Amino acid sequence: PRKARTAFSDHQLNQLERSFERQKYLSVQDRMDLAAALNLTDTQVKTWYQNRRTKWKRQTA
DNA sequence: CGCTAAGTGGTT
DNA sequence: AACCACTTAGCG
Repeated sequence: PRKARTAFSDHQLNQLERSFERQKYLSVQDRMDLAAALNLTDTQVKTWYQNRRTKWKRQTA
């Protein structure tokens, strides 16, 4: 079974985008800290970072 | 549809 | 274990 697609809250997307604008990569500890602060799993944040770096490369052209 | 979350297969 | 490059697929 695929895992169900996460629907991020406004709060979670806002903080994820702010984190990404500051740092394109996070250390393990920063990734875990951000996940905890946003009530997300480590994997949800890791996955969001990774997909966000894909978008960042597309838009940098 | 537009945007993007999760899965695959491979690289680092 | 995390990333990459791409693929599959859900939801506003």
